[PDB]
Amino acid sequence: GIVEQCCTSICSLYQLENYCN
Amino acid sequence: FVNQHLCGSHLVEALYLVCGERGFCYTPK
Repeated sequence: GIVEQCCTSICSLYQLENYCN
Repeated sequence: FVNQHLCGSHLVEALYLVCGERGFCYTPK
């Protein structure tokens, strides 16, 4: 989930934008 | 700001800046 993708590894725009409504 | 480790409030702030008026979901586990 996000923590894995963006906290414990380096985040990206691609991935963050998936969580937008 | 997005291309780094983003945790806690720093993550939530990145989500807010990227998503703008869309909003988002932050779901830790």
